[PDB]
Amino acid sequence: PGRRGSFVEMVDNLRGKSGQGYYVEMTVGSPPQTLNILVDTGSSNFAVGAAPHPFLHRYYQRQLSSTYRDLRKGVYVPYTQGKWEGELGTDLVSIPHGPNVTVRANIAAITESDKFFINGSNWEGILGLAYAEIARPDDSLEPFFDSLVKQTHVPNLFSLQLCGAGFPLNQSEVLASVGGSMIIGGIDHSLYTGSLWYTPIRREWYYEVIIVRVEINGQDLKMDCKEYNYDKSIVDSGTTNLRLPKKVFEAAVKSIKAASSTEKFPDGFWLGEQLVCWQAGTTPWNIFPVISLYLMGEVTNQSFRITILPQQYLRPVEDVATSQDDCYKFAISQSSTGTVMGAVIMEGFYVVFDRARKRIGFAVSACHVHDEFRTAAVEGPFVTLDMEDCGYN
Ligand SMILES: CC[C@H](C)Nc1cc(C(=O)N[C@@H](Cc2ccccc2)[C@H](O)[C@H]2CCCN2)cc(S(C)(=O)=O)n1
Repeated sequence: PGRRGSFVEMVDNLRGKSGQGYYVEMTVGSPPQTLNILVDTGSSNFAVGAAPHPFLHRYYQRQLSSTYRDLRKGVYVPYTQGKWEGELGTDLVSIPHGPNVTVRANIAAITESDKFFINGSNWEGILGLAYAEIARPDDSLEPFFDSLVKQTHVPNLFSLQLCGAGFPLNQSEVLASVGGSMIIGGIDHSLYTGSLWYTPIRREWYYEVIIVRVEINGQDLKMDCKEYNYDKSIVDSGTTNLRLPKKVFEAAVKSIKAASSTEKFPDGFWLGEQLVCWQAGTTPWNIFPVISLYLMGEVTNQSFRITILPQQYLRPVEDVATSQDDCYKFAISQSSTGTVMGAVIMEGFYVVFDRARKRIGFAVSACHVHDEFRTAAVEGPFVTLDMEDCGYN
């Protein structure tokens, strides 16, 4: 049967890109103050710029909102890159291209920050969509999505389609382009092809999952599966790269280098620091391998796999001389805090955060970048034993 899209109001409500973030328009306060907010499934605080900053064109003005409530408490939030400090409060919030509801939510008014805001990113705040366990200052600060579900009839689920262009976008092109969809309270069947396969959410803090096998061009990386989830594996729209635990990163890059060995790349490229360029239209996608991550299934002893292409893990960037060449950075990097399935991997898939059923669904995205010979894939089932042992304690 033909797939129908039943959430037209929310389709195409995101803008942005993997390197700077995907954001949604929101309003806060009375009268409403419009702000662009980065969608982050890897944190749990809703926070907005609330004081002048060289990189902000607008910010939340609490003194102009008649519905503002002061919680008289400070908050500090550190991330992998950047940190900020602010003042807690509550106010009415709406999502113009979202459900037609207004809710009262906790808002951290950012007063000081370091390496958080990004010049020309067009966003002024962050929407932490994960669970209260990781909220700052503590788990008593109800996150936005928990408030939304508690105060309305919106189902306890959201889904994300992050759309990478496959080429660089400047600030003006980002403003004029659709970056994807955040469907609040449902699944839009126009956003994916094939079937949705679900992995259990291991624990409700981050969106934690369990990886049970890793392949590079079908070749098993052959590590003990606990290594892939050391000390956790999470799905994170607020991180650019696919981040892997140090030992896994070292094995994966050795395997990716071996598969792409018909061309030699500098160490700076593999460390994700240096771009590489090819003459216009000549990027040799076929020399780079596909990467498959097998995820624990919902059925006992069953797994499924998601497969990404180099069009996902090679992030388009502009040249140092803005030439006609096609340039990229390697968007796989090391981590000391476990695996992070970041925006570059999410760009291949439609991802369903089914909080109600404690599971995350993946399907091939209708907007993923590919070539005439290969596409991203979500396939299953595979018989996989002792998958619970892949989880790190
Ligand atoms: C998608 C666009 C953002 C700007 N790119 C990022 C953000 C972070 C980060 O700390 N994300 C934060 C959120 C954030 C967004 C924008 C700016 C700063 C931080 C997120 O909450 C993480 C922290 C730990 C678990 N989830 C890390 C990386 S990395 C390591 O790939 O270089 N890339």
